[PDB]
Amino acid sequence: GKCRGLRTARKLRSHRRDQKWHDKQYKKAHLGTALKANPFGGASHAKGIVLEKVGVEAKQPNSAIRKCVRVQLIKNGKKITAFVPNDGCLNFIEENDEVLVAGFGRKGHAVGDIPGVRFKVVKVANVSLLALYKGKKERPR
Amino acid sequence: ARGPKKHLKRVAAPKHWMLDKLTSVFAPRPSTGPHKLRECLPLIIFLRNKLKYALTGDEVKKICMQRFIKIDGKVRADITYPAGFMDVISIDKTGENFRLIYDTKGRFAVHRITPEEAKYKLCKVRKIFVGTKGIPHLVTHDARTIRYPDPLIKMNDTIQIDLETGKITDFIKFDTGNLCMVTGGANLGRIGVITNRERHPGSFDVVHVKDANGNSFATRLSNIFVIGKGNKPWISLPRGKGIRLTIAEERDKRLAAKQSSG
Amino acid sequence: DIQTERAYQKQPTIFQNKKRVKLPRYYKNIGLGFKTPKEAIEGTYIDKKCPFTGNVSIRGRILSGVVTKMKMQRTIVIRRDYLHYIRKYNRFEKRHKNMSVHLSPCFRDVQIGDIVTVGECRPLSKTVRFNVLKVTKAAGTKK
Amino acid sequence: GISRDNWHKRRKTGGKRKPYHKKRKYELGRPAANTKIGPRRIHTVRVRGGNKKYRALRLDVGNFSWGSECCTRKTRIIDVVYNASNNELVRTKTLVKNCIVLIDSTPYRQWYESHYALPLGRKKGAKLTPEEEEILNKKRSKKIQKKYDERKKNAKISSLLEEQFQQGKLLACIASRPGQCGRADGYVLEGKELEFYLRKIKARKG
Amino acid sequence: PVARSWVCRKTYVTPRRPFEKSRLDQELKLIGEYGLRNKREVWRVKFTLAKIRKAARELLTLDE
RNA sequence: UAAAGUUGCUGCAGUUAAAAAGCUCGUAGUUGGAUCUUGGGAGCGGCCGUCCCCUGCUCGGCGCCGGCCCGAAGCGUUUACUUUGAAAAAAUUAGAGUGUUCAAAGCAGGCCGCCUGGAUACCGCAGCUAGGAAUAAUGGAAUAGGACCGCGGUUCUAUUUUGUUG
RNA sequence: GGCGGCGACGACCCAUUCGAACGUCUGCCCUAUCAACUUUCGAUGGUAGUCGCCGUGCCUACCAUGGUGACCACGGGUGACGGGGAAUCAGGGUUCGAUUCCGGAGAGGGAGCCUGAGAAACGGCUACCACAUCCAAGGAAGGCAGCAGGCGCGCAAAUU
RNA sequence: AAACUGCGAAUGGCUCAUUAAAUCAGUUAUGGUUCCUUUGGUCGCUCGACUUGGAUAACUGUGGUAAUUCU
Repeated sequence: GKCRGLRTARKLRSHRRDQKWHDKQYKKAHLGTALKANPFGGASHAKGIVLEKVGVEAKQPNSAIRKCVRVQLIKNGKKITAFVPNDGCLNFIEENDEVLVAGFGRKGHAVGDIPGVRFKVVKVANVSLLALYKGKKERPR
Repeated sequence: ARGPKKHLKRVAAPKHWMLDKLTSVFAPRPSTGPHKLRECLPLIIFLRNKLKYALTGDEVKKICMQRFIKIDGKVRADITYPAGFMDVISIDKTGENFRLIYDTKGRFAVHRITPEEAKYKLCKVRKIFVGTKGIPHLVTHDARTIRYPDPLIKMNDTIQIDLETGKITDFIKFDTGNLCMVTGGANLGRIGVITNRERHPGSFDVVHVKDANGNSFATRLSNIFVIGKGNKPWISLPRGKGIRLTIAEERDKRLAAKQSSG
Repeated sequence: DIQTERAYQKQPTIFQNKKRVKLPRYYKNIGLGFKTPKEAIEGTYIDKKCPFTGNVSIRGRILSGVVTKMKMQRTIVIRRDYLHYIRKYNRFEKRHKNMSVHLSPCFRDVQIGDIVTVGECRPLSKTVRFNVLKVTKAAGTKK
Repeated sequence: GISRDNWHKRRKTGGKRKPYHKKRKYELGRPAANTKIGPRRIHTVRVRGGNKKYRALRLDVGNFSWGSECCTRKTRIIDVVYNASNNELVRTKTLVKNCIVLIDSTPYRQWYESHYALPLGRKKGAKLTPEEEEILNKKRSKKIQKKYDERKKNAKISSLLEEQFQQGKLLACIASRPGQCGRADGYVLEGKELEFYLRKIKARKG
Repeated sequence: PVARSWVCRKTYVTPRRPFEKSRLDQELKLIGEYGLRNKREVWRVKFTLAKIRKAARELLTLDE
């Protein structure tokens, strides 16, 4: 600290209180802007309906076409590019199918190659995309 | 709540009942009566937890409705009747008589008294009142409105009533050097001679009490009861004698008694 | 001099219309070793909310403060300064609670800055719960 | 209904309160009695604790006290003259505590004329024609006429009451709450009180 | 408002660094030597010691 | 949540990495120089260490020929600070005891009817209480309406007192 | 014919118990892109009433011009019921506490009242607003934020 | 059995919408109040019929409405 007075408790406290809004992590989690703006509306997961399948160009140096899905959510109706994770799993997704979407890892931030893609696809039509990939469950048809 | 509460939660029950955690959601809520909710011990808890004559609270209903239990000279048939300090429980068909005296810990203990001792009990007075035609009135710690008492009896004196008639026989006056059972706070169950009164206009008067091993301690005058003139008590005392051996000395005596016995 | 209200002002206890051939004044000791002043006994004022010559009993808390305003009639605003301990920043902060307190007109000579003792009682008004018991005059101010 | 609540209204600071609970029962107002002068109509009201409370709505008599020589009698209330609280509770003749009412004098005049045996009121010139209290002024024994004489020595009444007893109507101060207890009891104004309230009735008059 | 306990504690603590070669060495030594079945079994004996040890150090701050 | 001494009271930074107002004044806020009790009397242990002491004015008991020695209630700067005491629901946490077969738990149990347990600690601040008086605030007597002295007077007044009744 | 034991029930009032209510001191998160607010539809006082179980601008009438504020009033926000507590934690702290104990509040939204010691009760009543059920079309009945259970909502939660 | 009378139905349970000196916590007060119940008092304290009055419910019996814990 800088004021070491014995009666400086409101100066020391009110200063910290004021300067704590220059912390980015705090301001995010203590304003209503980051939460009202969040597509998931402050949830871990969210279900939405697949409307088209998109091929996103990898940022650069590594140049592949990442098979994401444009998803309209149920709760808000907001539109989301959600990455289909594992190898050749865009075959398991058709149009107008409910997908459970999760975050990618970096808490509302683009992860590696994929630009402007913050989310991944977990389940397709109440069947886990791992079980489809491994072939432990088959798609309900 | 928008009226009086009729249940007591097992957890919210006072600690000095020593009710377990796991048997029931509810504790026996003491019926209204002479003693306070958190200063009494219901008949049910005396009859099935302390003495274990019952197993359940339906057994205690069967015991008490045979009219075999007689608290301070009159038969009650309420399982949640508040039996409190200095009360005499006479279980007559067993031929037994119990006084509710505080052990060295804050609980009431199983203190067996002789049928002669069980005929009188000692009562701290709460206030002196002058009734509707110059009639002097006492009010004891167990709500006995005793009218035409001895004029020397003042508040914080104790009076020896005979159960059968409900009339005063003797009385200890609140003076220094008199024995004192502490009936409230951290010192609940201590016995010692009153060595000092410390007056506080408005606030609560505190009373220093020397013990039978020179262990002097203070107490709020509200939480004090005189049990004999000088050094001789007017009741029989439980083992420990309200002297309060420390936890180091308790460990020593418990360990000495276990190892020596076998 | 007095009795400027539409109703008649008098002490309720003392009776002043006994047949003849100076009115007697009710007072009391307040308790807690606080001396009833001379101006309460010898004076001619009439205040139902005086703790010496009124229908109010001092019980519970005795506090003090510094008289800061005297613009309300028969009542004053005192100011209680204290130090609240924030334990994070192992320090105090200066904090104050100003309370409206009734000022008995037996205390004729009271100036702002005088350290007044006050006694808890029944609520006299919406915001008043305290009567003045004694006034100790400010540091110096003998003139 | 009409509430007696401390929460509906601003703080010291002038900050409005948000109410946290709806109107409780015990936070109760009942409409004002506004009791009048007429044939005795008192309505019992149940209050908190199953206790009773008597709303007088009309009330024409009261147990008033003449405190000088400590006598009190049931006397007819005839007119409300002055109310210190509201000036418009005189026109609408509403009995409340600390009202200034005219009452009958004849119970006190009867007591005085029977206890002191001296003609009080009674405008000078006239006589008593029934000859009842004319005989109650005279015809005593030896030692009891001496008792009335020893009493008569210090039997002076004030010229203010002498005037009011002459008109047949005393000024009384209501001490009971007729809204609450259902009674219109009080005391008779004397000395500084009477001089004060006669000055206030005179100032209101013009 | 049920008449149950809910009171329960963990008996182990997972270590901060999950892949310390020297820790994996010494704990598998303890398991093989005293014939245990998992690392939780060493971690709980370590936690019983740390409780005893924490209690003992708390007493050493107090005067004789 | 820790890691984050990357919100910094402990405890961070601000020449050049992000950062000292263009400069000065200034009211709250915050922080404020030094200075006002010290040397001893007495004893124990082997010159040193712990211990006892540096205010007065109704009723009593170690008593003595109205006083002295002693105790009790009261009066005796204000706090802050510290130390003690009173008081503060349980459950939770710490923790005592106790082989639920171990353990988490539980509050039980243990002896060839009896013997026991159901402890104890902690419970920030604020309020109550009694030591201490360094440290920090604060007070006085400076046109002397200053003390402590005994005196001269005045006004109101418990009533102890004139065999009882003015 | 007179006189009597042991109870049950009821009862004015007092005390006691169970409380409840209104007050005392102290303590709460973010916000100044909220700095002045409160006040003749009470704001702070005084006097006298009304009402109330009582104390009090609680409410009248009449006076007074007060009351609160950079020591952060007033206004706004809260994914705010509060506390005991919980998670992490060397020492400090940070975060959480809808949740079994205590206290508070509400029964779809406001409002009003009956009875009673205790209610502004909703497994009481009366309206209005909202939604909705039987109907022979005249009417009648409703309140699962009780236990199950259904729909909806959802990432998210069990047996009519 | 039913019905009248008395008592209970104001506790318990559920939820967290409201609520930021409010609620709540420690702390006091009630000498400023109310209190069924319980406990103990009081219950020939007043100076003036060896048991009174007539309703109503269950019951019995006629019914009405599509319908109600309607009457």
